[PDB]
Amino acid sequence: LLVVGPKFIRANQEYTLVISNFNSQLSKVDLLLKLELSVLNVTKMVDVRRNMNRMINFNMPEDLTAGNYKITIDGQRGFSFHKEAELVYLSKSISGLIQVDKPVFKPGDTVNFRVIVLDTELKPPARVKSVYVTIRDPQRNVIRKWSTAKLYAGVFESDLQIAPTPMLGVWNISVEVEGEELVSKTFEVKEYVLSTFDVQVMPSVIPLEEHQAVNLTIEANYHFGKPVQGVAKVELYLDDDKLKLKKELTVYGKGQVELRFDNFAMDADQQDVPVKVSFVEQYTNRTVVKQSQITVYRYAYRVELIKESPQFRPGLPFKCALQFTHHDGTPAKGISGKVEVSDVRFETTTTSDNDGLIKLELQPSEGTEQLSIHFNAVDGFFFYEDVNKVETVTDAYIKLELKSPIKRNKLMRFMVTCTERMTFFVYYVMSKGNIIDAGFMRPNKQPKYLLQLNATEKMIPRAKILIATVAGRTVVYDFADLAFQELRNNFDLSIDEQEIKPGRQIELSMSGRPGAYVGLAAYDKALLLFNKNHDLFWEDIGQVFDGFHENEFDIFHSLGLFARTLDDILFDSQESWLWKNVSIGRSGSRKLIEVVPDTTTSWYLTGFSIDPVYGLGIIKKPIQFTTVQPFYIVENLPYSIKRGEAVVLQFTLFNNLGAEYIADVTLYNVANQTEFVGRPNTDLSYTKSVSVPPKVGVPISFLIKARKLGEMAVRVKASIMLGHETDALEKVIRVMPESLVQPRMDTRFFCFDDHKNQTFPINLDINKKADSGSTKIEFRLNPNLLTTVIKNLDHLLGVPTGCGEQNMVKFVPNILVLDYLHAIGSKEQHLIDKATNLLRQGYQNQMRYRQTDGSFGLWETTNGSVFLTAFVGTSMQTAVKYISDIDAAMVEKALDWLASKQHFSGRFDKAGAEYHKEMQGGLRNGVALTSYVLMALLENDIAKAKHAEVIQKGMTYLSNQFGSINNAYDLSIATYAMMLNGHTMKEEALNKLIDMSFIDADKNERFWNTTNPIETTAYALLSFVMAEKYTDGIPVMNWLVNQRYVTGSFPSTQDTFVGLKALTKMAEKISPSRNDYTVQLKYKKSAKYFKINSEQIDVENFVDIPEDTKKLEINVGGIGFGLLEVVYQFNLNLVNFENRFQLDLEKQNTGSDYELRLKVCASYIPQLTDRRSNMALIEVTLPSGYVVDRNPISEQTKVNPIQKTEIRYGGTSVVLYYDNMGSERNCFTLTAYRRFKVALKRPAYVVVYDYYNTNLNAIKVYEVDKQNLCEICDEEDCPAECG
Ligand SMILES: *[C@@H]1O[C@H](CO)[C@@H](O[C@@H]2O[C@H](CO)[C@@H](O)[C@H](O)[C@H]2NC(C)=O)[C@H](O)[C@H]1NC(C)=O
Ligand SMILES: *[C@@H]1O[C@H](CO)[C@@H](O)[C@H](O)[C@H]1NC(C)=O
Ligand SMILES: *[C@@H]1O[C@H](CO)[C@@H](O)[C@H](O)[C@H]1NC(C)=O
Ligand SMILES: *[C@@H]1O[C@H](CO)[C@@H](O)[C@H](O)[C@H]1NC(C)=O
Ligand code: NA
Ligand code: NA
Ligand code: NA
Repeated sequence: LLVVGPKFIRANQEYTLVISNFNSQLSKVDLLLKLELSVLNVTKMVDVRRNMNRMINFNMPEDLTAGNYKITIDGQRGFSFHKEAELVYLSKSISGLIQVDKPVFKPGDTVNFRVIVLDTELKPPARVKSVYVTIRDPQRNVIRKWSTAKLYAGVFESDLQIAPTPMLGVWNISVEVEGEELVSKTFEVKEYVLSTFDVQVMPSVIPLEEHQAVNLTIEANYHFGKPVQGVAKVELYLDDDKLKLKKELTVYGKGQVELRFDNFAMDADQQDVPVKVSFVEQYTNRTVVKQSQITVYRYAYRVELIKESPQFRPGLPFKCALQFTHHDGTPAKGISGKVEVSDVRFETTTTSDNDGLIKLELQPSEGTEQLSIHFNAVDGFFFYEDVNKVETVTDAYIKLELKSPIKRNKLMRFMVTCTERMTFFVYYVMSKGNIIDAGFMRPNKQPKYLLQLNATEKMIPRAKILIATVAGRTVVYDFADLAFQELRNNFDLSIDEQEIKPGRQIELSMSGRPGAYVGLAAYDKALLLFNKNHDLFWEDIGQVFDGFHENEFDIFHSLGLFARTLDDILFDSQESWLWKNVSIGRSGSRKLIEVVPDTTTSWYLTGFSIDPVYGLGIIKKPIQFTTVQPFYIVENLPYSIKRGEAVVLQFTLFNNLGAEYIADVTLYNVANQTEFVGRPNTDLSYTKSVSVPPKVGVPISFLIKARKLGEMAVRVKASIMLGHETDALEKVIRVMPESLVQPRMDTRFFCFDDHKNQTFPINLDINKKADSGSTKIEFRLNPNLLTTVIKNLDHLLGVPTGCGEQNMVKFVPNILVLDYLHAIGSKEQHLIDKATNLLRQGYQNQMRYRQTDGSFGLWETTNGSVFLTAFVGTSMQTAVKYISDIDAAMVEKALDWLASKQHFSGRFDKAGAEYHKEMQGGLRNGVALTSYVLMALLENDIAKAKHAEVIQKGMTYLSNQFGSINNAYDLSIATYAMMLNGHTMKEEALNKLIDMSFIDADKNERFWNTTNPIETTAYALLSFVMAEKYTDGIPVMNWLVNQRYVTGSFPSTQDTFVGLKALTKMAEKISPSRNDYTVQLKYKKSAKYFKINSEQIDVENFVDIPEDTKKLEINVGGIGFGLLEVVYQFNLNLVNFENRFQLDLEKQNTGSDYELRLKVCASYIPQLTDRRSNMALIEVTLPSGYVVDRNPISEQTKVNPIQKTEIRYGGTSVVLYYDNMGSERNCFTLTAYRRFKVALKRPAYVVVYDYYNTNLNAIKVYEVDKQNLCEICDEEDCPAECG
């Protein structure tokens, strides 16, 4: 008995079981058919006659939920039979696919993805108009939602920008239909900081015994792609002889090495020789070891026998071919020899054809027992394989062959061929996972049978057909697709039959259905290599085109069904390129034309098509080709250097042509930036030549000095055959001063209602110590507080910001900008877009600090902070105005956490580490923090409404504490909260705050002198604004405006958030409707003129560079608002200093000139009640040419752990973060390597400072063993004073 039914069950589809009775004992067989959570309970007493099959239909009830489903077939009466099958229920009629342009992404880049939705017919579902797609990070935060993502021909396409500092790990693209997951796909985001490199070792030509040698390509690269320089020790082991061949060579990224054998004579046609390569990186001595087995071959080709079927049929023709291939898998053409099969007296002397085949049609007589296929070539090569005859028990097969094409209402014709003379065989045809038709066929003891079937409409547009019989005591089958070509998407993609060449263009040719959507994608196998262990898109898409998917291929599994039979019967057995979508257009074809990227790599090109009617069309296999750059140059530069330092700029050349060529490398002196040591400053370029053999990196370098601070352009051109082949690069080195220059900005504003003339004099000479070189100074006119801010929105501070609080510079300022230019109703679209986009990036970024709590902490993982949770939570709520990507539930969770932290009395205490003493401290009854939390909730209407209880209790607390609030910081916040709340005590609170204010009468300044004067003065200004005290507010603004950092922000984080809010609020209310003024800048002997006449000025520069002068005169005349700024760029000497910190450095003895181990110890100097600092950072600066490795920090003290290590400026600077410091000694050791040759180097330094009060800091200088200029140069450019 043979029982075949579908394996998958649906809500309405008729389930058709087929039972075939080929048993010749009885005349009929009787069967019980149980089909059974307890939702289905259908049974049928069924009769099946001999030499026939029955088809039993089952109506599936509409209300079928998920559960456990079974089918049971029991032989009733005098016939034992028990068979059983698991039946998988399917909820949906549709299937989903996600295509991602890359498997791994880096911090910078964009994820592009497409969501494919096809129904059972493999076409866009008519019902499904849109989908729900959500992307979340490695910790499941929702970063991007598309609630209603429209399908266009079944496809939805979109992208996500990855943040500069994103969550590393596995991200999830999730697709949902009607609130149920249809498809999920992951992708990785990884860091390039994998400074470890990988070594490749492969033969450069395939080794033949006759060569008596092995030629090897050794290749060493970092993951990003840059070549590594080192020394490679190559060993090759001959163990039969106890031999060991050794060679060493310097490898500049890529090298060749020939190892010569002695009397090498293999016992077989093949021998594996083990090779070991130790690659020692240049200065670091980082060693990577790579091993492989290298096969030496006697012949340049191999033969295998490819047979039409594993065994032959005694009287019938037998088709096979001798397949010749080279040892790289490619066809080997023109290989000649003599084939002979003596059993049949067959013989032919011929050569392998263009496909590498020698085709054979042999003819065994029934007599013939086996076929001995001999091949002998004059080179001594021989190949023999025996073919045996078919043995019914193990060898029997049945095959299916389509004899006519397949059309709508026509007969389909098949030749069924079996090894056995058939008394029966069975067919089944299934479409959309159900058996549509089946038959019991009775050949009259015949090996061949012409099967004919009418194509029915339920078979349209795609069906398949299974045939099966019993031979011996095993079930043999075959199958075929039934693809109706007239109803198909006949999609095809092809590439022009030529060498595809980097930089040049190529033409893509494609054909299909006129309307059809086409999705294209190309991946380099380098990106596929590292992670092919996960699910490829092309395998997914190609599978769905066919059927279903460990162990071995089960045809029934894949066809969507199960088989069962008698117990004793067996069954037989680095940017994305060509991410384009297009349409096929009028003629049924399109030709897309594209530029091939300038890179050496191998491509995997893919294309699919979906037609709204004809559905899914796919290409057979992916298109493959390689692009090989003839010639290129790779740079290897330090991130930064300093003026006066002699630096070697090292490059490496690569030649991929067939011969050795002299390369000419030119380094340019761009805008007087570059001195070439040993030649005049007037020279604009320097050219050196070097020979470059094929496939061997050769180094080239230039000894230079930098003339100018800033960005040095590194402009190089290289060529080989009189310029028939060139490469160029445009790169950057940062030239820096000795001391981290600390810019001062003096600013004065004017706000003219009526036509006014005013003359502002400015003295400059408060600007020198012992050495200042020559401080450089610039005047700036700005129409708005936000012009420089908006300009600098991504880089507002000159201080690191890697902590939860600090990280809000990438978020809050964007809100300030947006909600200011909304209040003024600005139409400057570019500006709004910019702040909007960065706000989005900032959300992604802030999420790093969300805790399991639902709270926000100072570090990626730490106890939540009530300050931070109030700060972030409310700030995000505000941000819902401008971006839709904010997770509301996530915000609610944060604010609930915050609300639960409140005390019965209404008071808030700190939680987690104390990084900001003045805010978090509980030395003044918790007024600051309580006031802040209330303030933050008060600023947002939605939060106000949803946490009325917290505000009420909070305001009661303040009301109780008011008489004791003696600290201007606390009072300024409490007052502002009261103003927002309209608390009866607001007028009283503000009067008190005013009473504590200070004055500078000479400058018309009002401010508050606390240890954080910017914050408290800013909070006071908000209250002034809220109380409409505009005239008394200008002296306050006068002061604040003048504490601003060069970018328009304030030098620090909270200073910036409160400060800009306050300035911006005050600005909106005091500045005229229109700006119409003239500014005359008079200095020494000159006069510069500026005119501002628009109000919608904002993206406007009015920079100017005063020279080394003493005085300055600014005459303003007209109407409007403006900022008059002077910027100083001091160049103070680099000197040891300490104020309230102790910092000691010591260099440890490494025993290598190329390694620096710097021991750092810092501690705070406690005084009176001030025992610990705020959050403290250490920055370590390196000498020019040094780089830190992967984990540069060791021997950390444990008392007070480093909470964060950040490596920046190409491993040139290391920032370490602490919650705070006291008198404990916080030490660590930093390891760095000398990576670049630099002479006459300037000293480096280490800093420690209190983040929220940078006046408290220490700085210590250090020097590394000074390299000599005479060691640094190559003999050509070594100057006069050397030798
Ligand atoms: C690439 O596919 C996109 C859809 O992902 C096509 O853009 C759509 O074009 C149709 C025109 O019928 C509009 O109704 C949609 O609004 C467009 N969608 C979006 C979001 O752009 C686009 O035409 C395709 N590209 C080409 C040139 O063939
Ligand atoms: C991706 O999303 C779905 C549902 O959210 C889930 O099945 C799957 O586990 C997720 N993948 C990962 C890596 O968490
Ligand atoms: C092995 O390398 C050397 C140096 O390139 C070359 O001359 C020799 O021909 C190579 N062997 C083969 C068989 O290519
Ligand atoms: C690496 O080895 C070289 C050569 O032996 C030596 O000069 C150098 O000191 C070593 N570097 C380190 C980091 O130990
Ligand atoms: Na806190
Ligand atoms: Na001042
Ligand atoms: Na030096």
